[PDB]
Amino acid sequence: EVQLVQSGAEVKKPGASVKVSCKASGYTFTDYNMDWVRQATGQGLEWIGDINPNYESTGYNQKFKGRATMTVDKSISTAYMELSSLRSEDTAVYYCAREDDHDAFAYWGQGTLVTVSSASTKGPSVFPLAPSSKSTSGGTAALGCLVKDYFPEPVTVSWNSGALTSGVHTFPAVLQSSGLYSLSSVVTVPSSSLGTQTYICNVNHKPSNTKVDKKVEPK
Amino acid sequence: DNVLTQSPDSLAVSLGERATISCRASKSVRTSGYNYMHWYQQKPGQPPKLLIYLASNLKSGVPDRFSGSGSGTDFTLTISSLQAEDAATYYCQHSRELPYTFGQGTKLEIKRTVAAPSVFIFPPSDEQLKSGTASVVCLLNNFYPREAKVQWKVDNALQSGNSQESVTEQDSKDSTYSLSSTLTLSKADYEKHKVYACEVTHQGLSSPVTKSFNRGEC
Amino acid sequence: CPQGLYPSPASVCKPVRCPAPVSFENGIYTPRLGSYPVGGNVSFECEDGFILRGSPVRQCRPNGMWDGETAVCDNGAGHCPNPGISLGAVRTGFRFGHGDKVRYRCSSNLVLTGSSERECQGNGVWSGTEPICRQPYS
Amino acid sequence: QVQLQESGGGLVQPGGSLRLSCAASGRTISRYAMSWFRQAPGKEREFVAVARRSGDGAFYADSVQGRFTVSRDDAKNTVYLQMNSLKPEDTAVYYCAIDSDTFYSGSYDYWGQGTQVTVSSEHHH
Ligand SMILES: *[C@@H]1O[C@H](CO[C@@H]2O[C@@H](C)[C@@H](O)[C@@H](O)[C@@H]2O)[C@@H](O)[C@H](O)[C@H]1NC(C)=O
Ligand SMILES: [Ca+2]
Ligand SMILES: [Cl-]
Repeated sequence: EVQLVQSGAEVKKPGASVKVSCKASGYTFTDYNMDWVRQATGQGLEWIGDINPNYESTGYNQKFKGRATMTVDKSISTAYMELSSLRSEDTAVYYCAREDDHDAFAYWGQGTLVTVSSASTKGPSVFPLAPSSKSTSGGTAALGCLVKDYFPEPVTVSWNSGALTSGVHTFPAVLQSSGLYSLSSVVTVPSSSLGTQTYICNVNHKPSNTKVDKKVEPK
Repeated sequence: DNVLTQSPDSLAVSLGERATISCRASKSVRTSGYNYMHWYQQKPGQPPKLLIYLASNLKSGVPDRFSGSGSGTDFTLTISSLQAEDAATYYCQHSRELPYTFGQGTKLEIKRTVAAPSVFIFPPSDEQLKSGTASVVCLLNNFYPREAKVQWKVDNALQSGNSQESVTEQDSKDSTYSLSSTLTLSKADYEKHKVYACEVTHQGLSSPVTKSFNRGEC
Repeated sequence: CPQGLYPSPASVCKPVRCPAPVSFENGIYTPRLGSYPVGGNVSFECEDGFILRGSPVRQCRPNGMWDGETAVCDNGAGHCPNPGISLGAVRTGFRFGHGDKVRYRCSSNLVLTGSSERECQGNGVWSGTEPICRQPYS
Repeated sequence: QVQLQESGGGLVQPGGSLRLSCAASGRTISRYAMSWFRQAPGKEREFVAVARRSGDGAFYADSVQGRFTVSRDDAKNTVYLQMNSLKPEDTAVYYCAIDSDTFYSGSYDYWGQGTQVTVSSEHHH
């Protein structure tokens, strides 16, 4: 019944600023501080600071060097976190989190991805990973799609418009030295299906508003 | 600042068995008769979820196979009977002082028997090659435990610095991992060489295995 | 509403909460919450070089008021003692020599009771009384 | 340059129990995983078990799960394989190997010469 709803994903150049919002409902907004925590992807959790809505008084982690500014708008039960002078190391998921009376974070927003990079938004190139004798074992064959050179995260990959789900492995993206992301999605199918059944990977990159369907067939 | 160190960094536990995770704070979190240490669970795609508050108190709606103990600088989280839904990363956190800080996380996975990887390889597509780049992909499917080494060879010369790899999370059905390694070359370098190979090492293999192709069918 | 709750209208019955510190100079307090439940405790600690005067542990009572005396971390280098900041209040003035003054105001929607202004008298004492921020209810 | 030596092989009946040991010299093995493999005649070498560093767990092949137990005595620079509920198909030369990779990728660079385990009724009365 308590809910914390955050604003959507952001993409920023180094030096810019970002302001994330956190709408609270289901409790008396002024009973509790609102806290902010971030998590770099794959890494641990780091507390940023808090704000008391009664006073608009704040506390911050010294490590952010005054770059973080927290505010509230009590009339709409919303807290804001502004982080300025952004660097690539500020790429992270940012959470608003609310204490209970034990000072534990009992309630969490869904998270907001902030990507900080000199790269610009770009949709992927999609290439087939064709099945062959080199991807066959027993009566099964692996095939896939290579989803290369997109920015920012995330991409979604489906197979046969979602009609194929068993045996799919979609790998985490890797960040290339170009600053663009790449990932692969693979699926294992019966070798006997490759002549009759079409296999199509559906790639959706909402940040660039790109959709790419690629038919993967044997060489 | 208080530094929280969790151990182990990761552990594999069989379903139904006890799992114990430790958290050691560099400074005591005990004041006023309470231990200000809390524990959280996190799964991919989701925020952390509070499980245990003030070291030993179960949050409402958390199953009672979870428990916490300890005082001062020493704490433990125990799952008395591990279930498949308990595979996750667990974090401790103190609320003794500012800055609030978290442990580094302990990844709890489901233990199974060892399985060596099935190794597959994919040449670059003709479409990609037109654009001036060649990606060669080596796939290790359905192996356990997670640790593996992939080495690329081009015409039997070991490569370095031109590959990247990625690993899936534990499969929900057979509790295995899969891994992709991608070798990136220029078109010109790809067309200068014949044999592309990925050599795979894993604790379930007595010797490394090599999967390779010869550019252009053979 | 019964004891320890206040009505949302003038008359749902919401729980009373005691005010958090707006700030606590040269020390900390634990747990650090936006507001405190009835029966809850807040414990104060001072940085190095400071004296903790007042009550180091205070309990939130059912009428929204803390028991004990206002905690303060006072280094002691002043003609008068550090007057502290009553929980709920803001204080302007960071000098405690003879003649220096401090003014108080209740933040949020709390009701101020006591002396809004005090002066450091010659005998090492503050003028008037200490302000106390009451909840609007009760 | 690590030297490994297995011992404990012998003739055991079906359903019986046997404990192998593998002693290391020339290096302290406490930092390294130690694995057992086996090879029956006419078959390829099969993984049996691995004892990672103390606290990092032991892992087993399907064929021996529940019946075999690997353990280590870091003070003695020795690892052990306790075998129960033995079957004729467990007959093999048993080998220990050290994983040189402290990150556990299975870089098995040093091996013992092996010890024979024969599961048979032929020499039990
Ligand atoms: C708040 O404190 C009340 C007084 O108890 C004394 O102070 C606390 C901080 C402890 O030191 C305790 O051992 C002392 O006797 C308690 O009666 C009351 O239950 C406390 N409320 C809590 C702990 O939620
Ligand atoms: Ca708090
Ligand atoms: Cl162990």
